[PDB]
Amino acid sequence: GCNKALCASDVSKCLIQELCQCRPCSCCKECMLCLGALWDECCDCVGMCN
Amino acid sequence: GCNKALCASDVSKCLIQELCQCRPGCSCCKECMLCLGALWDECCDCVGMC
Amino acid sequence: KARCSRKALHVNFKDMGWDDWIIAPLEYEAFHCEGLCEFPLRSHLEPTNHAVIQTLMNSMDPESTPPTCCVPTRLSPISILFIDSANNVVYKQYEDMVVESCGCR
Amino acid sequence: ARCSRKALHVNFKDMGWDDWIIAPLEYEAFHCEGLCEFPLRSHLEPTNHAVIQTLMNSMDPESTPPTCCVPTRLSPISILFIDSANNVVYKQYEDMVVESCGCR
Ligand SMILES: [Ca+2]
Ligand SMILES: [Ca+2]
Ligand SMILES: [Ca+2]
Repeated sequence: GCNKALCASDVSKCLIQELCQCRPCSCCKECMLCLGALWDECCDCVGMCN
Repeated sequence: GCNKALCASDVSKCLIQELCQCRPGCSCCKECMLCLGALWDECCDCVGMC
Repeated sequence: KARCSRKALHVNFKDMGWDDWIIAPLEYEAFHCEGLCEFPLRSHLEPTNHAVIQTLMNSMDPESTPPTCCVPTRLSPISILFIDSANNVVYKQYEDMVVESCGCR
Repeated sequence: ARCSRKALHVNFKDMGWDDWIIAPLEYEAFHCEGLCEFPLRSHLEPTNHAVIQTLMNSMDPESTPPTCCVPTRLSPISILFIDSANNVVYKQYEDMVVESCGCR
């Protein structure tokens, strides 16, 4: 699932940077770099879980 | 001054036709009155042309 | 309450009182946008950076900041045969008549 | 009361972005809020679709919902931040400040 309280700040950080906006894939890896440790807990927020 | 129930149909008719969209600061002030016709008196206030 | 999505909207011209100047078509599907615009805003639709930030603030304190709104982001035209104000018969293509995609703004 | 632009102060620390945004620490983004009922003022630049929906909403609000007050024009602002690769970047972000509102 997508924890809104835990992922809201950092997920939005990657969106305004024009990342995590592709669909599965090209940007699937630059997106994971931006989320960092929160990749496991926030992949579902952008559907990049593979 | 603008009867919404009486002017809704005819006013919208002239808007989608791209009429009554100029400002009196005038060009379309006359083409707008032609589209409203008899409802000009009862609907001029709806477009600020009086 | 589903999220922002495109929903049906049947437009009947006679019901609107436009049957006295629109010859054809007398009705068409225009669709409309309605739904919740809360985090996460789906990223594949490319929402504006402002909508992204506003949604974040709305998620931080919805009591203080309102959310973005579900509106049409891409509209297509339709052709209409009508009688203009000068009693001339015109076949024109009207722009921004049908909704093709929705998005939060 | 109707669709209009109102103030909206964006403070990055309040959002938890103080750990990667260096400057500015805050800026005014504004927001759009208000009613979208007939007559839609023509300066809002409403789409022909919005015009029709507003009319139908005025005839029978039970069956057709009204249009919504959203930004129609936006301007950018420059930001100095640290990307995910620890690089320092001074970039101009688009669609950051609201300049005009309109019903759509
Ligand atoms: Ca982890
Ligand atoms: Ca009529
Ligand atoms: Ca943080």
